[PDB]
Amino acid sequence: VQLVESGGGLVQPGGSRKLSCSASGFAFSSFGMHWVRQAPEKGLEWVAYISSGSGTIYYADTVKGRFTISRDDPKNTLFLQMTSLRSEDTAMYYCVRSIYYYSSPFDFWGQGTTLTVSSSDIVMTQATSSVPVTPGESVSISCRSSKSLLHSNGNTYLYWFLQRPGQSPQLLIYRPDRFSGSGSGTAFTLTISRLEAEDVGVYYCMQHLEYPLTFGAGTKLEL
Amino acid sequence: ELDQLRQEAEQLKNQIRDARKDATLSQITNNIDPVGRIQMRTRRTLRGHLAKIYAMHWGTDSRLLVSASQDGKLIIWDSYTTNKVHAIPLRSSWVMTCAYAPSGNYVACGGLDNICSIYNLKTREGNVRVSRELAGHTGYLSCCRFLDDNQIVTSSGDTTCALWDIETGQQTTTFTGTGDVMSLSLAPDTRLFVSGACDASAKLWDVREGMCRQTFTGESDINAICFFPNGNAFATGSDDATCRLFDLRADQELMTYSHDNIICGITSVSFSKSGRLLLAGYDDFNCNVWDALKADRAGVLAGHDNRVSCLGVTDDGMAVATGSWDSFLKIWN
Amino acid sequence: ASIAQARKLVEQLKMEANIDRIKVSKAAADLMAYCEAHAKEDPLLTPVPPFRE
Amino acid sequence: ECFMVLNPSQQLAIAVLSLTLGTFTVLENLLVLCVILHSRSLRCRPSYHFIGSLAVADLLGSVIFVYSFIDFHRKDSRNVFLFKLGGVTASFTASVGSLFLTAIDRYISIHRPLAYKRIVTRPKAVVAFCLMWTIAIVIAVLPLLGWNCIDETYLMFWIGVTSVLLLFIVYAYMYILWKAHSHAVRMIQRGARMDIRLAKTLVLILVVLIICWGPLLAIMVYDVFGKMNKLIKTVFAFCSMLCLLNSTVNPIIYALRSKDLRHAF
Amino acid sequence: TLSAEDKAAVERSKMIDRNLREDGEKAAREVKLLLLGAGESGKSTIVKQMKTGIVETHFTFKDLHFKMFDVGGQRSERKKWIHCFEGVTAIIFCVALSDYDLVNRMHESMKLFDSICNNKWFTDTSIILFLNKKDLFEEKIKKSPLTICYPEYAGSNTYEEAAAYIQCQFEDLNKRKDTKEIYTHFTCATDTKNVQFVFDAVTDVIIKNNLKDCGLF
Ligand SMILES: COc1ccccc1[C@H](C[N+](=O)[O-])c1c(-c2ccccc2)[nH]c2ccccc12
Repeated sequence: VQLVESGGGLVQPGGSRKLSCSASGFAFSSFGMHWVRQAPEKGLEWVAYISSGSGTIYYADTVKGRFTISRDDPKNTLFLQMTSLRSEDTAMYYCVRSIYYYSSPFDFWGQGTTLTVSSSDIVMTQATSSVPVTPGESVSISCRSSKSLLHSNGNTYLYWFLQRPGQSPQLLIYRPDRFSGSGSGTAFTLTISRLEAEDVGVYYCMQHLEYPLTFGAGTKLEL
Repeated sequence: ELDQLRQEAEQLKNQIRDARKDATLSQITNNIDPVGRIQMRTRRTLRGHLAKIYAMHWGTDSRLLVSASQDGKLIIWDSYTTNKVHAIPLRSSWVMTCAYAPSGNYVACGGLDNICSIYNLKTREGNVRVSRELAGHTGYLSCCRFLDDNQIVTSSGDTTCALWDIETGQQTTTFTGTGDVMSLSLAPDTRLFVSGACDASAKLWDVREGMCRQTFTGESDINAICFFPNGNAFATGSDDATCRLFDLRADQELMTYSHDNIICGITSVSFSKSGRLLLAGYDDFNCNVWDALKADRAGVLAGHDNRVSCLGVTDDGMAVATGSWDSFLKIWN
Repeated sequence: ASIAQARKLVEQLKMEANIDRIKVSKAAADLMAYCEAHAKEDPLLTPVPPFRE
Repeated sequence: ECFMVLNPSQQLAIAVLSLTLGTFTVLENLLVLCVILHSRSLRCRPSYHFIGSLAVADLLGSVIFVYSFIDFHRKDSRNVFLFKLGGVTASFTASVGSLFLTAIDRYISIHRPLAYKRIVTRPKAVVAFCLMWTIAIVIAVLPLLGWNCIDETYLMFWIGVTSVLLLFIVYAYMYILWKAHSHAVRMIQRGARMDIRLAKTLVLILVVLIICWGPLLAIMVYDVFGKMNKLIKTVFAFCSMLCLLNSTVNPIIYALRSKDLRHAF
Repeated sequence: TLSAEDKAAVERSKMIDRNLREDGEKAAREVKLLLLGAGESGKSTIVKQMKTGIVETHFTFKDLHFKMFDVGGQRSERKKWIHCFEGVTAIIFCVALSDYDLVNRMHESMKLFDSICNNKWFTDTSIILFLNKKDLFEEKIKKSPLTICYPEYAGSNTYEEAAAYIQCQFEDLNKRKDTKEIYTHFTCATDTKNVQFVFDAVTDVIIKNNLKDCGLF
C-alpha cells in the first residue's frame, strides 16, 4: 500500500552513498524488485533487478561493477550502493516491484529520490510526431515492434506505463477502464474512450524481450 | 395409529413404484460400433505432496489445478508446465473437499472440522488469506461446490445439505431428507442440485425452492455422483462394485457398469465432453474407462501404486487428472 | 414428537407422485443424440497432435 | 614347479562339487532376483538394496571364478591372470563391504530407533554404496600399477584390511544382542519372544561367518615366512570351496530370514 | 530456451519445493496416537490428567512430541472416516470397568473392542487398554452383583481374581496374535505415571517396527 524510497543525492564528486527503500504491507520475501531512473527528458530503463531468493542479480549494460543491490527481507529494506560517481547522474530513481506466477509485473511504483551534481543504440521513428490533442475527439496511439515480440508461448510483451505530471507512473496494460489495447502481430494500438483533465501525460512503448528490459524509447505526447 | 400410517405409506410406495414402470437402452444400443481400445499414456507427473491426497478440482481455464491432501497443505498447480503457483497451510489436516471458483478468485476446503474455509487468491500484498469460515454443520463435510461467486453448496455427514452466503455467513437454505451424504454434483446451469447418501439413495433438490424434488433408489452406500454434460442425467458409484446411471426425466435405472472380475467399490466418478467416456476411479489400485452408452468396458488407466481417491476432467476435455493414496498426481492425455 | 416426523414423512411421497413421467425411450434417444452431436471435438477419444514435452 | 596338483582322479570330485555349488548359487540368486528385483515396492527400503548389492557381488564373483577355475594347465599371458585375480578380489571385498554396510544399518536400527528413518535415507545410502565399490576397484588395481618386483606386501595388505571389517560385524551383532537383552530385562522389570528370536537369527549367521572365514585367513597369515608344502597347497585348495560357500549360504539366509519376502511371495 | 517470465517463475516453484520440504520433515518427528474409548469411561478425566468434530492435543515427553486425536462427538458412521487414521502408531482404548451393574453396555464395550481390534486397517496397530474407575469397583465388593448378572458363573469375591478374569476375557477377544499386541495398565483415579506406560509402549512398538523394516523380523 506504501513504498517509500529514501536518500537525497547531493554530494561532492568522487564519493559514494546509499539509496534505500522500505515497503509497508507487502510480502517482500516473495517479490522481485527492479530499479529504474528517469532523466529530465528520457524514458524508463533498467539499472538493476533482483528476484525472490536472491538468485538473479542482473544489472544494466550502461554501468557494470559499480552499482550493487542489497536486500533484507526480515527488515523489509532494499538499498543500492553506488561507487565512482560520474557526471551523468542527474535522475529520479524509482524502485518498482513485480511478481511472476504461472501475474501483473511492474504494478506498484515508488516515489523515487533525486540524484544530481552540484554546480549501437536502438532508435525508433514514427510518421506522426507530437500530435496535439484536439478537443471534442479521442486520441489513439500506434506502435510497431522492431523485432518479433511474440513468443512461442503466445505471451506478447506489451507494457504501457503512463506518467502523469506528478510523482510516480501507473500501469495500463501489463502484457482505469477506458484504456484499451488492440494487437495484431507487430502492430499495437492504444485506444482511449473518453478524454479528461487527468488523462494528460507521457506514454512509453515496449522494445524489450531479452534480459535487459530497456523500454525507455518513447515519444513525449504531453501535447 | 401406526398401522394406518404404515399402510398409507406402503400404498404410496407401491403406487409410485407401479407408476414409474417395453424397451431397454442396453438392448436398443445393439448393432452399433463401439469406441474400441483406449490406452492413453501419462503426460505429466506431479510431486511435492507427502501424504494421501483426497480431493481436487480443475480450473475454469483448463490450466490451473487445486489439490488437497492429508497433510496441512493446499497446492495450486500448473498443468501446462509443472510449477507450484502457490501453497496454502490449512488449520485442520483432515480435509476431504476441494473447490475452484469459476471466477478463479476463491477456493474452498473442508474436512472433519465441521467447518468450510474460503481462501482468496487474487489479493493485494501477494498473499492468500481466509475470507470466510462457514460453520453450522454437526459432522464431517463430504463435498463443497461453488454455485456462484457469492453462493456455495455443502454436503456433510449430518444427513443434510446447506446453501450458504459468503457475504453473510448465516445459512441461506437447509435441505433435509437416513444415511450420511457422501457426494455432491452441481448442475451445469447451476439451477439444480443432487446428493447421494449412505442409505443407498440419491436425492435431487431445487436450489431456488428449498425442498426435495425427486428421489432415486438402487446394494450399499453411495460415495460418488456426477452430472451428465446435458444436465438431464447423472452417474453414481456405490461400494457394491456397481456403477449406475439415472435419468431425471425417467426416475429409473438404465444399466449397470459391473464386471465379475471386480468385487471392489468405486471411489470417484467423472465424465468427459459429450458424455461418451465415463471414468471411474476404483479402489483396486487403478481407474477404469467405461463407455457410458455401452455395457462393455473400453480402457484401463493403470499406473497408480495405491487406492485412487480423486479424479477430474478438463472443461474442454483435453486432459484427465487422477490422484491416489500415493502422493503423486498424474495428468493423462 | 413423533407426530411432526410422521407428517413430514407422509407429506413428501404424495408430492413426489404428482410429477408426470415420460417414456424412458425418449430420454435415452435424447441422450444418444446429444452424445453423437458433440462427438467431433473429443481429444480423449481421437488423439491428434498443449501437454507435449 | 608351478601350480602343483596331486592327481587327475582325486580332482574330479572337487570339480564336480564346485560345479554343483556354482549352479546352485546361480539358480538361487536368480530366484532371489526374480522375487526381489521386481522393482515395484520393495525398492523403498535402503536395506533391501543393501542386500541386493551383496547378492549381485556374490553372483559375479561366483560367475567369474567357477568358470575360470575349471580349465586348470594353460598359462596364456600374465595380464589375463592378473585381470581375473583383480576382479575376483574386487568382488570378494565388495561382498565384505556390503556385509559391513548391512551390519552397520542393523546396528543403527537399534542404536537410534527414533532417528533411524532420518539417519539412514536413500540419498545418504548411495554415497557409501559407490564409495565401497570405488575402494574395491582401487584396492584391486593397486598391485598392477604399484609396487611388485603378488608379493608379501600385497598379501599382507589384503589381510587385516578385511579382518577389521569382519571383526566390526561381530562387534555390531554383539551390541545388537546386548541391547535387545537389556530392553527385554527392562520390560520385565517394568512388569521375551524378541530376544530369543534375535539370538536364533544371529547365532547361525555369526557361526557361519566365523567358520568360513577363519581357517583360510589363518593359513594366509601363517604363510608369511615363505615356507609352504604340498599339504599346505592341498588344504588351501580344499578351503577355497569353503570360502566360496558364502555365495551359496549368505544370500539365501539373508533373503529367507526376512518375513516380508515370504509374505510377498 | 525459457523466457524472462518463465525463468523467474521456476525459481518460485523451487522456493515452494524448499518450503514444503522443510515443512514436511517437521511432521515426521511427531507420534500419532488415536483415542477411541467410550465417552463416559473417563476420557475427559485422563486427557487433562497427563498435563464439533475431531479434537487434536499436542503433548511433549522425553523430547518426543505426541499428537492425540479424539473423535468425541462425531456421531457418524465409523466406517466412512476411519481410513484417515491408517498408519497411527497406537490406539488408546479406555473402559470404565464398573458398568457391569446396569442389569448391558458392558457387552457394548466388548463388541466395540472386538470391532476395533479386528479392523482391516488396524491389522498391525497396537492397542493400549485402560481399565479405569477402580475406586467404585473396589468399594462395591460388599454388594457386588457379579453373581446376579452371571447366575451360572461362580468365582471368588476378591477383586484381583475378577480383574484377572476380565483382562483374560479382553485379551482372548483378539484374533491377530502375531502382529497386534494389547497392553494393559490398570489405571487408577489418582495415578500419575500414566504417561510413562504409554511412552514405554510406543518405544517398544517403534523398536519392533524398525526391526521388522530392517529385515531381521
Ligand atoms: C568393479 O569391477 C568389476 C566388478 C564386477 C565384475 C567384474 C569387474 C571388472 C570389470 N572391469 O574392471 O572392467 C573385472 C576385473 C577387475 C576389476 C577391478 C580391478 C581389477 C580387475 N576382473 C574381471 C574378470 C572378469 C570379468 C570382469 C572383471
